Amino acid sequence: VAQGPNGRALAESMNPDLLSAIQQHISIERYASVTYLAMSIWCAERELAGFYQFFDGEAKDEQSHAVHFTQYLIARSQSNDLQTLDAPRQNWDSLASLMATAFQMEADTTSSIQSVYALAERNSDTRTTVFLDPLIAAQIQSEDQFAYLLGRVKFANGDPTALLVIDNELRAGQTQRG
Amino acid sequence: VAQGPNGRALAESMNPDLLSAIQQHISIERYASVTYLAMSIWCAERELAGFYQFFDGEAKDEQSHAVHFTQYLIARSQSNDLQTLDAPRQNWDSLASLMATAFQMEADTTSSIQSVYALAERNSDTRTTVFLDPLIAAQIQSEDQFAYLLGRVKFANGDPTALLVIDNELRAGQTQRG
Amino acid sequence: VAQGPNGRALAESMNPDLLSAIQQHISIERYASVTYLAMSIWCAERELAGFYQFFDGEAKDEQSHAVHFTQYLIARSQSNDLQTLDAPRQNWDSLASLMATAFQMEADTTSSIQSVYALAERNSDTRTTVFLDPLIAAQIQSEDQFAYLLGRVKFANGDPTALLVIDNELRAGQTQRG
Amino acid sequence: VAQGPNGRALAESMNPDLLSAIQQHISIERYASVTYLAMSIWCAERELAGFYQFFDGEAKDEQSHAVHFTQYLIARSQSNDLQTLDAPRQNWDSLASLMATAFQMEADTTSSIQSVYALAERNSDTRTTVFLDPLIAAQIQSEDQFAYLLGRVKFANGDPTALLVIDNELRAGQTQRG
Ligand SMILES: [Cl-]
Ligand SMILES: [Cl-]
Ligand SMILES: [Cl-]
Ligand SMILES: [Cl-]
Ligand SMILES: [Fe+3]
Ligand SMILES: [Fe+3]
Ligand SMILES: [Fe+3]
Ligand SMILES: [Fe+3]
Ligand SMILES: [Fe+3]
Ligand SMILES: [Fe+3]
Ligand SMILES: [Fe+3]
Ligand SMILES: [Fe+3]
Repeated sequence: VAQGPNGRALAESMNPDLLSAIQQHISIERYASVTYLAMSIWCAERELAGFYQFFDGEAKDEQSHAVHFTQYLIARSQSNDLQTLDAPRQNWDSLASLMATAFQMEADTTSSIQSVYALAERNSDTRTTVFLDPLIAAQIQSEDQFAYLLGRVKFANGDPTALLVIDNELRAGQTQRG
Repeated sequence: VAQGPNGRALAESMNPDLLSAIQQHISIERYASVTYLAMSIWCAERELAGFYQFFDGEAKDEQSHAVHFTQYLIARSQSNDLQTLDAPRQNWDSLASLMATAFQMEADTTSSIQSVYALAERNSDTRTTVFLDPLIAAQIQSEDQFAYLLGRVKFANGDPTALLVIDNELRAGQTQRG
Repeated sequence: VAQGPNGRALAESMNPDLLSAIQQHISIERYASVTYLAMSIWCAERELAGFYQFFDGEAKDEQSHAVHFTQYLIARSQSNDLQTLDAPRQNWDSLASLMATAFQMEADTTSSIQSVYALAERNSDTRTTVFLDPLIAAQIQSEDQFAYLLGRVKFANGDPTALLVIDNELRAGQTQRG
Repeated sequence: VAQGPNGRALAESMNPDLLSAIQQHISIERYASVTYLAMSIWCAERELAGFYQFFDGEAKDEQSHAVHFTQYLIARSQSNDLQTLDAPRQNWDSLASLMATAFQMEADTTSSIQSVYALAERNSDTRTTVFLDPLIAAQIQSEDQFAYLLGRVKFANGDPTALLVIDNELRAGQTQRG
């Protein structure tokens, strides 16, 4: 029985480029987390309490996703390498603009997973593609959700009355098409 | 004991023109169903989740109505003839325009029943008029309901804020005058 | 942030051939639905009430599958295109022959998914393969189930007594090997 | 306030031909009742206990229908005239033949109602057509049910094994397509 790079018994070696890609992706999830925290603060600063609560939860969830990936590296007997985290964007001119950055951040998180997926397929790493499959499934739902929130906010067309209504929807937990 | 056209024991023969009218009406109900599906999709594409949920349910209900008619033909020992279904309308310029098509579709479904009813009366088919009576009753309620939804949407006069409020009413199941 | 063809924010563009393949597949599911409705009617016409109830449920389930696909196109910000639906087959010489068409219809539904799957893989659309994976899983179970029902009916070898026994199994919900 | 023929206050006079038709129809229901009793006995004599229980219940139900009509005449302030009841048919060569007489008896009961209905319409007696409407509705269900039982028995093609299976269905209360 061989030892993997993190010292645990090794079920199958992992290509170093794939390892690097996963470690990088963990940073993407952590960065999405602190981005959503920054968005939650921006909303709180403007009394958009429902949007604040929503993004506060998204920040915690994105962190959980990151930890989920660190557990996979542990399971694969690979080393983690927690990286420097950039500061998030913190200023937007409107809620519509914030929600556009949010949607983009969610789509970019999926693209990151997609590139890890493609690398695993090139390396015939079926453990990794299997591991990623439900995460892609969840990304589809999150993209659908953020397209919903963005589109609803854009429909409001900057009217504070409509934005207050949507804010109250979010506070109530009405955050998807259902 | 004689056999009816579908092979079952025949309680009373049905006029072929009336049979044809019922088979055609089944197509009308199936077409209303796929129309409401198309409307549900249009609403989902614009984040009008309450309207989406409403029309999703209406589509399933209209299909149930169609099946209800197929069961009557079985009960009358008559053949069904499930027909080619046209593609639904799928594009509208506004929710008000969609709701107008919806109201028209509901009124046209009733007119179809009315013409079957008149044919049955001409043929003294009391089983059929009795069978249709509660369906007309339900059509009155549906017409009242769709007049309510259409009128409420028109009252909104295209204001997104009012349309979001109505959308939330529909998501909550508030779909009639009550 | 770009807009997709259905107007929603676009997380990732979809190849038009893949879009066409999915829209076509939706028609396959809708056609399986109305086929199972026709089969339910054929069974009802011959007093095979358990088979009638079974196929009535299968028709509703196949429709749900179709709607499930329309929701995916919405989630991908792609347009739906609900198509003309052909009339189903409606005449069979025996229950064994009906069950053979049913099994074939189920296998053909899977083949349709398989061809969409292969197109998505050619286009590296991992959202779509992930979306399809559980549907293939369900198809395996449905194929196993329909092979069971077909084989059991063939074992009966046209004996009405055995077919009445199987009919009662189906009415009771005994529809799989378990 | 005028008195009706049975001595009660009269809300609206009834045409004597319509009265006679209703009194005659009551006899039809009473005759169906004793016919089903005779059928229940025939089945009991051949150990077809499920068919016996079914027809025993049908006999009681048909009597209830007759009494329901006597209550309508009372409500209309009209006299009842309970008539001589013919002896029922009591001999059949097979269960299939009995079930054919049963189906015919049910269809003939509906025809009787239909002729009363037509007379009421000729006389513009809307109370009577309204009164008859749910009874026609129930007749449709009974015709569907008896077509089911007859067809299932004919499918058995005289095989005692299949007839024992159907007998047990009836004992269990499985008497319709459902
Ligand atoms: Cl805004
Ligand atoms: Cl509008
Ligand atoms: Cl067969
Ligand atoms: Cl027999
Ligand atoms: Fe994430
Ligand atoms: Fe995310
Ligand atoms: Fe309808
Ligand atoms: Fe309708
Ligand atoms: Fe399906
Ligand atoms: Fe299927
Ligand atoms: Fe009766
Ligand atoms: Fe009866």
